[PDB]
Amino acid sequence: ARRRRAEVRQLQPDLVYGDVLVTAFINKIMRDGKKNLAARIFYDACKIIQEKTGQEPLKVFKQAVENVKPRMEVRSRRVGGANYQVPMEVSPRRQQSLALRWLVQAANQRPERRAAVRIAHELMDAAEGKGGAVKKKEDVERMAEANRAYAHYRW
Amino acid sequence: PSRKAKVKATLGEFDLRDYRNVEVLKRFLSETGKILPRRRTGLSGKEQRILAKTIKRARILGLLPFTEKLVRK
Amino acid sequence: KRQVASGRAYIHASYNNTIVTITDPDGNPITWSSGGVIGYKGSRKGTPYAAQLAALDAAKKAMAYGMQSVDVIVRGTGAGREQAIRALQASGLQVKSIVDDTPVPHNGCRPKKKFRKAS
RNA sequence: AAUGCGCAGAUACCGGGAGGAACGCCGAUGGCGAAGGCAGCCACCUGGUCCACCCGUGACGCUGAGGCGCGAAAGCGUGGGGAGCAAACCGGAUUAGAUACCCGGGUAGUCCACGCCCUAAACGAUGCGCGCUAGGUCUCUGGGUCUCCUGGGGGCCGAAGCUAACGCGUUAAGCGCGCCGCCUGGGGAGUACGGCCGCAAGGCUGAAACUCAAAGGAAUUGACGGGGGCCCGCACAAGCGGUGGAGCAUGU
Ligand SMILES: [Mg+2]
Ligand SMILES: [Mg+2]
Ligand SMILES: [Mg+2]
Ligand SMILES: [Mg+2]
Ligand SMILES: [Mg+2]
Ligand SMILES: [Mg+2]
Ligand SMILES: [Mg+2]
Ligand SMILES: [Mg+2]
Ligand SMILES: [Mg+2]
Ligand SMILES: [Mg+2]
Ligand SMILES: [Mg+2]
Ligand SMILES: [Mg+2]
Ligand SMILES: [Mg+2]
Ligand SMILES: [Mg+2]
Ligand SMILES: [Mg+2]
Ligand SMILES: [Mg+2]
Ligand SMILES: [Mg+2]
Ligand SMILES: [Mg+2]
Ligand SMILES: [Mg+2]
Ligand SMILES: [Mg+2]
Ligand SMILES: [Mg+2]
Ligand SMILES: [Mg+2]
Ligand SMILES: [Mg+2]
Ligand SMILES: [Mg+2]
Ligand SMILES: [Mg+2]
Ligand SMILES: [Mg+2]
Ligand SMILES: [Mg+2]
Ligand SMILES: [Mg+2]
Ligand SMILES: [Mg+2]
Ligand SMILES: [Mg+2]
Ligand SMILES: [Mg+2]
Ligand SMILES: [Mg+2]
Ligand SMILES: [Mg+2]
Ligand SMILES: [Mg+2]
Ligand SMILES: [Mg+2]
Ligand SMILES: [Mg+2]
Ligand SMILES: [Mg+2]
Ligand SMILES: [Mg+2]
Ligand SMILES: [Mg+2]
Repeated sequence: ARRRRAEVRQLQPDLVYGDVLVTAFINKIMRDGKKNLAARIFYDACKIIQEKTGQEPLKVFKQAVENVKPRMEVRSRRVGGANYQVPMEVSPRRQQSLALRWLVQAANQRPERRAAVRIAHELMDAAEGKGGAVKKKEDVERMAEANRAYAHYRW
Repeated sequence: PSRKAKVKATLGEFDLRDYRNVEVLKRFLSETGKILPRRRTGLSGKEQRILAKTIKRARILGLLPFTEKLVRK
Repeated sequence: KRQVASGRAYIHASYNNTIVTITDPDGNPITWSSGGVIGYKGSRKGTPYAAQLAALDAAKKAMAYGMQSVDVIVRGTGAGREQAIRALQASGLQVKSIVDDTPVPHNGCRPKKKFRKAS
């Protein structure tokens, strides 16, 4: 983006929850253009979020995304010295992306064999406060407020 | 731009050589003891030269400060 | 356990560290603090965050001599100067008045080379 | 960062004392001086200068080889002083190396008196004096009828004009006259020799053999800068997927 501030694209809502976040998730879950079996996963995951919990899946998926969104992160900075890890705020746009990406990645670390299950358990575990996704978020924010000394480079 | 209240104005019939007229002299220092510039005294090239010598004398008598302390920050 | 209530805060600002001394109304220190006292080491003691803690630490330490009211006397050119004040204010301690008292010669001692370049 | 200082209690803060050096603001776009150079305040002793009056003298003028005196800093001698700062030096870092830049120390010195030294980018790189040749404008300092006139000084822009150009232009680098100093291609070389001066360091004065075909001024177009400003590109950043590891294909 050297010229224009570059706008975000508007993913068409889900076919089953009529939601935008759920397309976003489904898109991050998808690889090699196989969108059919990315949705075939997220939904299989959704059946599992109920037959393991009295809660409705959308409310849980949304609930867990919020628990993974990072209020602070560092991004490095070259100064009149070297690399300084400046603690930055995190835009609501970037928290979206970071959360979702982290959720899939965390999910695919898991030892469960079916994909839907891994997504399911990560989606659940993250709602209930725990799980690898959240750990690389409570972690991220821990590097901020540790480099707090360099907050005075707020950009 | 670069102009508020001028000091030659706020007063009237004074002697610039009177090094005892503290009540008049002191109008010419900042909040700190610092002697104000011409752009604020409003004195002419000369008047200022004579007042600075006057203020200096009045500092040695202990009537005017040499330096004071800023009070906001 | 002296009990004082009213006292003075001397912020000593510098491009290298920040040191906050709290004293009684005569000027004798009740307590002090600085970037090094809050366990920082090198360049980070000049950092204004440090200065915030350094003031907050020095506060609390004195807020247990029953201080409440402080006259602030800033005395340095450096970074973390105003932030040391910010910290002092936000510590409940009533700041009764802030004064800059940075000492300056009427041109007197030949400065270190580092600090003169063109005199 | 580390030498370093700190539990023999530093740093920070308050009170008292000692000392040495410099004089913030005013203060600069300013003033004074022949130049070097001159800045807290008071007094004394001294130098130059500018205005008005149009009073006195009556060409008593200008320049000036040599002479004499002055002459930043550093340096030297004798004595004193010594806060801060600091060649040399002693350490710590940095680096390929680091006899450096950065950091902690630190002697001479920087200070004062007296006596030397006599140099400089001692620069406006512009000898002094006098006359003449549009103006505008800002400023310092006098005087008169004080919206304005009239001196002396400091800047800027500009008439004519000058200049290789840059630029100069009533504070000439214009137009003239007087007098002094100096130049005559680069190197060798401010060197050698001699002389004069100096306590010394050194200073003045100042060549030749030899060697080169340039050395050099200003300006033009570019290119370049680890110079500025402005701006692009999957250039970086944000992101997805890779190569680099394996086996094989293929080119080298
Ligand atoms: Mg030790
Ligand atoms: Mg002990
Ligand atoms: Mg001390
Ligand atoms: Mg003391
Ligand atoms: Mg002593
Ligand atoms: Mg002059
Ligand atoms: Mg000069
Ligand atoms: Mg006189
Ligand atoms: Mg007559
Ligand atoms: Mg006659
Ligand atoms: Mg003469
Ligand atoms: Mg001399
Ligand atoms: Mg000397
Ligand atoms: Mg000596
Ligand atoms: Mg001696
Ligand atoms: Mg001695
Ligand atoms: Mg040193
Ligand atoms: Mg030193
Ligand atoms: Mg002498
Ligand atoms: Mg001479
Ligand atoms: Mg002439
Ligand atoms: Mg007048
Ligand atoms: Mg004039
Ligand atoms: Mg002058
Ligand atoms: Mg012309
Ligand atoms: Mg000519
Ligand atoms: Mg021309
Ligand atoms: Mg001109
Ligand atoms: Mg000559
Ligand atoms: Mg020849
Ligand atoms: Mg020659
Ligand atoms: Mg020589
Ligand atoms: Mg000789
Ligand atoms: Mg001899
Ligand atoms: Mg040239
Ligand atoms: Mg260029
Ligand atoms: Mg990239
Ligand atoms: Mg391979
Ligand atoms: Mg071949």
